[PDB]
Amino acid sequence: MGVTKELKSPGNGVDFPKKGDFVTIHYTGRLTDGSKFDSSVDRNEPFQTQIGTGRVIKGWDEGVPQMSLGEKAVLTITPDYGYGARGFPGVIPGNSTLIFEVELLGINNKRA
Amino acid sequence: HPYWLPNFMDVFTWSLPFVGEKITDMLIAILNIVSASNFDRDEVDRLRKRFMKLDKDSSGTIDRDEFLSLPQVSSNPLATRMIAIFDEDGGGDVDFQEFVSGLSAFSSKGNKEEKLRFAFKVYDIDRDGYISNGELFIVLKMMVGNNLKDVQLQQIVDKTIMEADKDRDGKISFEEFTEMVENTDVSLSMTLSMF
Ligand SMILES: C=CC[C@@H]1/C=C(\C)C[C@H](C)C[C@H](OC)[C@H]2O[C@@](O)(C(=O)C(=O)N3CCCC[C@H]3C(=O)O[C@H](/C(C)=C/[C@@H]3CC[C@@H](O)[C@H](OC)C3)[C@H](C)[C@@H](O)CC1=O)[C@H](C)C[C@@H]2OC
Ligand SMILES: [Ca+2]
Ligand SMILES: [Ca+2]
Ligand SMILES: [Ca+2]
Ligand SMILES: [Ca+2]
Repeated sequence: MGVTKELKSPGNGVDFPKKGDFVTIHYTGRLTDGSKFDSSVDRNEPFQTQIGTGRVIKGWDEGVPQMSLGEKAVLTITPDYGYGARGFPGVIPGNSTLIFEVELLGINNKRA
Repeated sequence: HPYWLPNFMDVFTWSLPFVGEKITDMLIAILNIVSASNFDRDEVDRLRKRFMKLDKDSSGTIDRDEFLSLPQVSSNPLATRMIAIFDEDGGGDVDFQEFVSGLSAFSSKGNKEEKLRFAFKVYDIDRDGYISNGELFIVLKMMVGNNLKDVQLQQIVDKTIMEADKDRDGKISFEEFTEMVENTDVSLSMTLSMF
């Protein structure tokens, strides 16, 4: 519903993030017209966060734990699981669906 | 390889939503002159009871250890900044006048100017009224950790200062800061959401 995940290339199928785990991710974010608004790949700097604890938008907290270590997927996130009516200033309009290409590179100390 | 924020945005627009989120997260944890504050006399009295529970040693002041006693505060990347800002006289601890004054800025009854001032104080570590290059780097680094390289943070700090520093002294005054952020929703970031 709020986030849909499309698997593009599989991970190891056995290791999945649990609530409270720290994940390492390479991502590219796009609006629905396909335009890129941000990418950790382009700055050669993976993104790390604790997952499942509200430190990122709800679409990530709910979508990322579905991925197995090493998976590449696309998360499609509705505004209720993203930045809502406000959007994110300078970057994301209000009422925006978001498309993230996500590669799960690490779960705690485990690396893909 | 040059780095810029999405849409070449400035670091204040970029960081203020997270600043407001993290501080209001801590205020929620804590909540669960005085006569000129944004609180009626009744609400002030409720805060007196909240203050008393936090002061574990009955000093009339809350120190750093009593703030960090909350799990929601100790895990928070802006805990040190919030504590320093609440300590208005700079004496190491927050009395009740400082407790109420700090919370009053985040009221839905507060004005844009005092929320701009609180936001500015997040970055102005040494309280001299100017955000220096190093202060802006340090405070952004506190929030981003290893999610940007130091050289990437240096490029966007330097570009934002070049854009905001109207009189070209290498620092950002309060007036330069408020002009930089005049078309973003700073009040919203710096408000604890009302039921
Ligand atoms: C001092 C800097 C601030 C600090 C910035 C960093 C650590 C650098 C880090 C790479 C973020 C990027 O910086 C280039 C940039 O990434 C985006 O482009 C993006 O692809 C995105 O959507 N991401 C990032 C990757 C995880 C999912 C999502 C996110 O959850 O991001 C989170 C986010 C914005 C949550 C908001 C916060 C405000 C609430 O009100 C709102 O509530 C609904 C939810 C980020 C991680 C915050 O937790 C942390 C920060 O903000 C945003 C479009 C804007 C964001 O810049 C801010
Ligand atoms: Ca005390
Ligand atoms: Ca004090
Ligand atoms: Ca200063
Ligand atoms: Ca200046």
